[PDB]
Amino acid sequence: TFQPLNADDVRSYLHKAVDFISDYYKSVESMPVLPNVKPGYLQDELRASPPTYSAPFDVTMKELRSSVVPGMTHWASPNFFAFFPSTNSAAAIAGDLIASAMNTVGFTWQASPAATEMEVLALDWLAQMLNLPTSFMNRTGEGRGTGGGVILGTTSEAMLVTLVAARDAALRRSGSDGVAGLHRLAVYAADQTHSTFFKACRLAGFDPANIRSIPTGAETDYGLDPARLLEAMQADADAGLVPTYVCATVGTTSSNAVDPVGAVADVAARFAAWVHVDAAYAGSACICPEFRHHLDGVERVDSISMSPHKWLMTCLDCTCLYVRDTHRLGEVTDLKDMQVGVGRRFRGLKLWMVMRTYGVAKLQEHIRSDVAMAKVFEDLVRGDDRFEVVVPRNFALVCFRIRAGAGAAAATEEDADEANRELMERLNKTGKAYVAHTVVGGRFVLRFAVGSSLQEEHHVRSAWELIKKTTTEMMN
Amino acid sequence: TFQPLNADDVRSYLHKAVDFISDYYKSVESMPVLPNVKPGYLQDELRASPPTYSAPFDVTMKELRSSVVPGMTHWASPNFFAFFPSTNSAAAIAGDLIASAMNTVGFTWQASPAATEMEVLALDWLAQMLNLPTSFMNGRGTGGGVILGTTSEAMLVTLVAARDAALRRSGSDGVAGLHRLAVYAADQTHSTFFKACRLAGFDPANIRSIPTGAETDYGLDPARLLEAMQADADAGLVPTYVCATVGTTSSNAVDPVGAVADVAARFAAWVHVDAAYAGSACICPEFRHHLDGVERVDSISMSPHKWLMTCLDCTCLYVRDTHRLTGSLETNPEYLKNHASDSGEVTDLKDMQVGVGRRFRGLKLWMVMRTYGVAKLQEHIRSDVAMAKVFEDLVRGDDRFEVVVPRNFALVCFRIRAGAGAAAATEEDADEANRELMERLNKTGKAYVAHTVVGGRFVLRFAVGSSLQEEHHVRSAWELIKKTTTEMMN
Ligand SMILES: *Cc1c(COP(=O)(O)O)cnc(C)c1O
Ligand SMILES: *Cc1c(COP(=O)(O)O)cnc(C)c1O
Ligand SMILES: *NCCc1c[nH]c2ccc(O)cc12
Ligand SMILES: [Ca+2]
Ligand SMILES: [Ca+2]
Ligand SMILES: [Ca+2]
Ligand SMILES: [Ca+2]
Repeated sequence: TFQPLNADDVRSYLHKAVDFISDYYKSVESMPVLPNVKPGYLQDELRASPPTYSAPFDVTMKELRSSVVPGMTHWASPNFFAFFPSTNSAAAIAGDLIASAMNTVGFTWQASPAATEMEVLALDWLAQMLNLPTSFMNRTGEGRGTGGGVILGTTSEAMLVTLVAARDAALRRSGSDGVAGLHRLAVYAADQTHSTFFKACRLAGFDPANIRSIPTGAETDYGLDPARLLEAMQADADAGLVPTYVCATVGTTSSNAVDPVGAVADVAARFAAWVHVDAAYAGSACICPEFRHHLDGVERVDSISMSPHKWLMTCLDCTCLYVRDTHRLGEVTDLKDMQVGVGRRFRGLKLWMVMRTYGVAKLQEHIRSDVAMAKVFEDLVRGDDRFEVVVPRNFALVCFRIRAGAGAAAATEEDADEANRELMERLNKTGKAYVAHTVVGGRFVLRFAVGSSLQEEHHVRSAWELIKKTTTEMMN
Repeated sequence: TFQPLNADDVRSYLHKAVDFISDYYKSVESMPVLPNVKPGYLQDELRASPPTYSAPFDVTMKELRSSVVPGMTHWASPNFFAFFPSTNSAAAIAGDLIASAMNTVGFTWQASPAATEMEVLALDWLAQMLNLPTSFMNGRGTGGGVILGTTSEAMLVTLVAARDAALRRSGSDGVAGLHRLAVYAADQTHSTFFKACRLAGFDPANIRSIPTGAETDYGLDPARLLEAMQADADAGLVPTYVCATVGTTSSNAVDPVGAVADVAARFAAWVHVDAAYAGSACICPEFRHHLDGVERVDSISMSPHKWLMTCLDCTCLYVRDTHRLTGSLETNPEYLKNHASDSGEVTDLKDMQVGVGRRFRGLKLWMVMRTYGVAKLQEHIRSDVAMAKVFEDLVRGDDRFEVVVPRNFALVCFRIRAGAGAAAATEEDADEANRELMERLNKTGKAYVAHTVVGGRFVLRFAVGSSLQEEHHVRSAWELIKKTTTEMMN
């Protein structure tokens, strides 16, 4: 007689969750962003073993409020300025809640036609917003495109499955007896490409000796130099190796550098190498015409991925992978075989609800107002000669630091490094900011990632005042 | 001025979503389990392009109700009898909703301490319910766990760790020796395991699918696995990894975990146990013998999103040595560095998976266990098994049918017997009578049944346990099977 989905529990448990969410957003700014807990704190709060008997849902919610929430890093805080913000929206949450309750597994079209078609629809809609060519689309207005997409869990998964497909294609182009020729395949990316990409290369079985990290410098604002890429790919070809795959990044994690997509595709075309564009974060911006030039040349790459669960108001997980001309690998399906796992949840519903409820114009203004807030912060930094902006700001991420010579406590470039680390730790201890760092050209650098969903312009200005106040009392 | 998380919208959108969920559960039994739509219907109804302007959320919900629901296969229906049911609960739905709204990204402990510490706690609690050997749990232990999205990812990361250890110790020159590694699983192993082998770079010629037969109830014969591994070693290949399944997808065969581990230990091969479905039953003492020998395997995975009332995605991976996983999966990018990670006192769970980012999936799993407790979880397993037993004994009492294999859990395999009537004189005729019984059951909309092949024969699966499903739904399904069968005969 125990019914886990009985009508009363479903309504009252979900109403309590909704109440908690409302209160959480209303009060999250009043909490320290970074929690003041040490490793292991939780097992000293909660029971060591699962309970034998049931408890009222109120007990569970009270432990969430008393023991979970205080040990969280509040990504949702308007004062979260770290990594890339996980932007979100009421429609996305609603869509993921409905997907959880229907709880379908879409491993074939027949296993739920609406879920498969909605994911294809969501992908084709976003592709239009990005102005991707018809070669990346499943359905068009009146017919079929020549491409396809799939909604993956992470950008890493997108890299893996396109690495695997390029790997198997190059193994057969080079007359390999199964994987016997795998030790001749080489792969390439700038040194600013995410480290998870080189990990994906090793997971796919590429040889560590043949995984190339191409050095970048400040003379290209740390974007990949196509001449350096050609030099490396030509040297491998002349040495008997097979250039198999190049990853170009639009909007690197560290400093938001941009690889020149068209020029990278031209260089790789000399060797028939697969080209994948990783635009996990900055891809979202490319739904706006003034950012779409960053994807010029996408029509000549093999695949492209971006993550709505960063900068397009869709909660995790939601990474969109697009593949050109899928014939090289009436029915309506996504690229189901280009995932790690056959059967996972219905991720397309929330992406569609975001697009259907808010529309293109509001998504575009969401991007533009984040960029404008980032420009406000950048111009404030540029107005204080104790600081420097270390690279041009391309999107909504600013990299800045206390420069050497800003005070006696920042006399050398190594003293500036420790001053910037000290500033970051002091900001985080206030609870009114979460700032994290990177290293750019050998220098310790603070990142400032604008765009947390509750964040407004006055939050960014207030963070800048706090940075100024903290720096000033550091220089005594 | 556009604020997607404003308080008014957050409250009313979610209240409309809850009202929809309430209606859905109350009405889903009355819908046909399988939809009646053609491929491509959706973009016809919604449009080919996204809208430029905004719309009230009520319109989004109306398009959900009018265009999406009529095209769904209703996994939540009490009359869904295919694959394995995706059991769910109010607590798991509530946990996932809360996790979606907080929307933290727990790649490191520091990125959100509670997200990682509750996942560890939830894994430890489940390990206790399963009575896993303490070597799988975590101050000198090396065992530990990770929640992943899928069994496929769990197979992938353990295959990669096994591969890297085999290449290292067998003197491979980089990956030049990768074509010498071999892996083994019974032919009843889920096809995603063979796909994960191909993803990791194993040679298709070296991926061994061991035949099984009725002699072992289609479980892996350990003598035949030893034969296959010894032959490969004698030929200069390196036996690298063995996958044992407890509760196979097709007929719920169970591999002998202890004996398989003992065979593979002659070659120092990695042993992984896939208990995706049936692992949840092992929280009950009368089923826990199916995991005997697990103390000698390297890894085991199981999915609460099948039979433990936790909505997708939720798959738990346990290993006896996390260092063998993090050795292959860890990264150390500068922008992620923090003092807690440097101290060695935490495991950043990005180092236990393919990706960097990850949802707070521990919350829903902890909420299920915390709210319902072990005894209710146990009774949930037992009462599904008793419903399957009811259906199995009903099949056994009708001479026109056979139960094709012994029933270990809550899946019954059964068949219109050969020689049951005129439309099933020969076995080739039975194969077509069963395909027509299946397709007719599905056309009524009061059932969804899908088939399998057991020993060359067309077999219907009857997978009991959809969360809304009660015993009278199973008895009524049997009555519908008899009725359709009699009409077929004349
Ligand atoms: C966020 C980020 C990633 C992280 O990838 P996941 O596997 O989805 O966590 C990869 N690439 C870039 C450019 C990123 O900004
Ligand atoms: C259902 C099933 C699977 C499916 O794995 P996923 O990748 O999570 O879809 C794997 N193994 C077994 C035994 C199963 O029954
Ligand atoms: N390199 C970490 C930044 C990151 C990684 N994975 C993510 C998912 C979502 C998000 O907002 C940031 C992020
Ligand atoms: Ca048409
Ligand atoms: Ca904003
Ligand atoms: Ca470490
Ligand atoms: Ca039940």
